[PDB]
Amino acid sequence: DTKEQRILRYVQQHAKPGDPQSVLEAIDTYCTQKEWAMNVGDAKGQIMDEVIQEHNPSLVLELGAYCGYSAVRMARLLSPGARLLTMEKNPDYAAITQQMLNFAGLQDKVTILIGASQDLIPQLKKYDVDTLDMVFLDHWKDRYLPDTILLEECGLLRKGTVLLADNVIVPGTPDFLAYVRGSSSFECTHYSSYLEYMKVVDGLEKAVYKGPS
Ligand SMILES: [Cl-]
Ligand SMILES: [Cl-]
Ligand code: NA
Repeated sequence: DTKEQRILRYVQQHAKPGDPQSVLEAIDTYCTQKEWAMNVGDAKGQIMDEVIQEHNPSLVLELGAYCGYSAVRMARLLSPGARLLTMEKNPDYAAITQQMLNFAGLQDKVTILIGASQDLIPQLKKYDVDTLDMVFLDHWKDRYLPDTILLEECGLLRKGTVLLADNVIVPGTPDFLAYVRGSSSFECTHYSSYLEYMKVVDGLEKAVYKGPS
């Protein structure tokens, strides 16, 4: 059985149905235990929460999902009428994410889109998306830059749209950080989470779009 299947089984066995906090804790506990991800709730979850609270988005796009942790984390904060779109190419991960949201009682806040972002971002207009208020870029860091370009080119960003990208500790290729920092179209903030230690545990980049030039 896959890691993601085992994460779901553990939630099913230990978390309280319809309780997002219990789901998040159960995922966090099991992953920290297995040394798969260290205290995601403190390293990335709190930054996710504060960005969402700071900008109060009505429409969020999540690019990338694995076991549904991030989708639950975000959907649990959205106000009535606010919605999360979660786009993921791998149907197994999308299926776990769906079941995790069902278990948490958050399925009515989320639309899961299964497919490649190159195919689906240009079709977001068909989901009644004019522009996005926030984008969370997760897991597949080599997609961050090309996905950002596609969002720009499809007119899905407006002045004030917030991009938040996870796991940007080291430069990679394609280099998302160099693009958003270099461009005068994005105002950027870097977050480094150390937890109680001296070494970075997770790094995130917030890039706020200044509007089309
Ligand atoms: Cl905040
Ligand atoms: Cl996830
Ligand atoms: Na910039």
